[PDB]
Amino acid sequence: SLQPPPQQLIVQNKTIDLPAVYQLNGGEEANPHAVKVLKELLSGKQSSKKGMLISIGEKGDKSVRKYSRQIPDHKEGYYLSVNEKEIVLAGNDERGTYYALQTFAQLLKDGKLPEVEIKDYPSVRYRGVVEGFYGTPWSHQARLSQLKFYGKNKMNTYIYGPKDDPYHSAPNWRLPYPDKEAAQLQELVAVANENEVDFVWAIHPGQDIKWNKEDRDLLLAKFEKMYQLGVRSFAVFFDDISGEGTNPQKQAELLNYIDEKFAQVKPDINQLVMCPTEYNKSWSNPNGNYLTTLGDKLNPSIQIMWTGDRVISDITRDGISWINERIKRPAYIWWNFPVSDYVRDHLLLGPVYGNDTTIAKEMSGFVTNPMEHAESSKIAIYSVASYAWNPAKYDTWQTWKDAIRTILPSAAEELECFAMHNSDLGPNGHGYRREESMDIQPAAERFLKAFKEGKNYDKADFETLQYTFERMKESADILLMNTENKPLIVEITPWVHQFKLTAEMGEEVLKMVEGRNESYFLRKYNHVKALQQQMFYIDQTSNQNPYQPGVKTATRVIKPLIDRTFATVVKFFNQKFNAHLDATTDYMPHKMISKNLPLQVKANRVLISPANEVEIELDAIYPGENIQINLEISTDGKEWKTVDLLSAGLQKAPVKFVRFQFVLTIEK
Ligand SMILES: CCCCNC1=N[C@@H]2[C@@H](O)[C@H](O)[C@@H](CO)O[C@@H]2S1
Repeated sequence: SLQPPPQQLIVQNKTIDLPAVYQLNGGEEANPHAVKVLKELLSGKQSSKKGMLISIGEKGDKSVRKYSRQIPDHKEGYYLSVNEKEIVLAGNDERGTYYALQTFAQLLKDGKLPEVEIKDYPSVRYRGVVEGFYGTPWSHQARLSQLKFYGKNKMNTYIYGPKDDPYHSAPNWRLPYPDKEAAQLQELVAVANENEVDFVWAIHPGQDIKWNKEDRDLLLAKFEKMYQLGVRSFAVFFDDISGEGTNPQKQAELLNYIDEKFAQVKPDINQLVMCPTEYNKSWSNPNGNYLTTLGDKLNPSIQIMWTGDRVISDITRDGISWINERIKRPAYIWWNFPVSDYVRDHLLLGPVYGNDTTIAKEMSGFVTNPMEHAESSKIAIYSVASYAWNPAKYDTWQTWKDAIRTILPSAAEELECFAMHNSDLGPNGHGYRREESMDIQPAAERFLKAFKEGKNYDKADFETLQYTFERMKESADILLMNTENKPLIVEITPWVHQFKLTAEMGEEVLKMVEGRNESYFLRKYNHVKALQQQMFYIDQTSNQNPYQPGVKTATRVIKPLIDRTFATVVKFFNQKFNAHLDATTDYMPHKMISKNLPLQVKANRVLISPANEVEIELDAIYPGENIQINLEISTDGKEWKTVDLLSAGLQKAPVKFVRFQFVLTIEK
């Protein structure tokens, strides 16, 4: 499965052996990065004057003058041919030759090659990744791995813009990088060049920029330093800011000044990109004129980025038509998937879909904003690379499977199982959701409806659920020990542990359904409760970021199935035996009475779940920080003390009981 799929392909039912003796034509004049890849593939074979001909070079070179009319006349295009007599690897330009060898490398299976003719080129000019998220920036080693991945998948753009890099954003965008960071960026630029990737260094000055000479000069001086480090593409971001920095005329004047005094003055600057303040249709104000001002004033060679109809959205024909008409040029898409920085307790490992496949001519570029988990993001990155190169032939599911098999060939089926059930975002303020667990959701829905109603569930549905949990356990345990992509496994391990616990819980709940005698049922009930406690422990000790701490997995279909099945069968047990087993589905060490709203623990906070439509007792005495609501305290539940106020400080007073958003913060 060639990825990305080439524009034009003709295969014959004949196989050629990678010649033991070959004659290289054009190795001295072709793209060195391409030649280097080719010599690596021919490492065990000898190069004599006889033997199979191998012609590599760019259009205009002597080596490929024969095939000049076969080479597509598109940037980054190439012509590739293999037959029993000769191999041709001919780019329309140097990057095309490199892309011919990236395809050539996929065709080489077991030392054999298919007899094939290929004419290929990208439908979208700029394709790649923007490290543009909030959270821990990708490590240096992660970024190096990313750049080699991009070259392999014909992504030619990497836009560096981590929101939390202090030399990228306010206020220290004015300061040059220290020497250590600068040397790293220098290495990144070189590795990008060797993999045929434009390294675009972005700056995010909007929150405190002054529209004066001083800050203009500092931004240009910063761009000059980055240029001395090797950077040849630049971006200015005005996203997620307030104040004077949002002025579209001033933004356009600044970008045009950079364009005329820097971008066009250097000999060798490629991309110049900006992000507007109103960067999706819903944030555009029809009472004003922001987008048409940038469209008219900004020099036309400058790119303008866009996320679609909403902050998080997929690109439609009507949507891109809407923006293009206003910015007077094809939008450069910033696609906010798989970025998870607003649902940080979820991994987003599902397929890439939703974007119209017929609108390649309507966009200048297409980049994905990924997760702070770099390796995990390669599933979506690989798929975007395929979509962007050949959208007409974009195959969502086959590309997702191909990505997984490329990233983790030693355990591809196990990663597919995990990713299949780790793709929805859960409820969130952007309203963006993805499908998850589609394969088993019909059997889960049938089983639960029947069980709740007292009707016989279908045996096949019960067995599908049993199979699912068994496979999840297998997949979790195999993934934990996989050593082929250790950085990937480091990233996902907390979710893999939670995933296994979910599967164990689901198995034990199904045995309660199979429930044969009272003592067996009780053992399973006690086991389930302990597993709930273990999932709480992981949720409280892993991924403790300040915004969405913890680890959630299989949230769309499976955890609701298990929670609801457990609650139902415990109700049935209590009815049958006149018992009073607790049917709560998530462990909570603290207690609340009055509401069935569950309490939640997040970091050092104890909170009542908000709802759409009271006494808290903690498991110990803690020093109190504050209580926030949108009021009495005690340590023994007998002697109380009132607190005035919504908000109220506790001043480290001992707290075990509270009585009256509803959140208590305590010291730890
Ligand atoms: C139009 C291109 C700029 C879009 N910029 C965005 N900035 C924020 C990003 O840093 C976040 O990662 C993204 C997802 O939360 O939301 C918005 S989208």
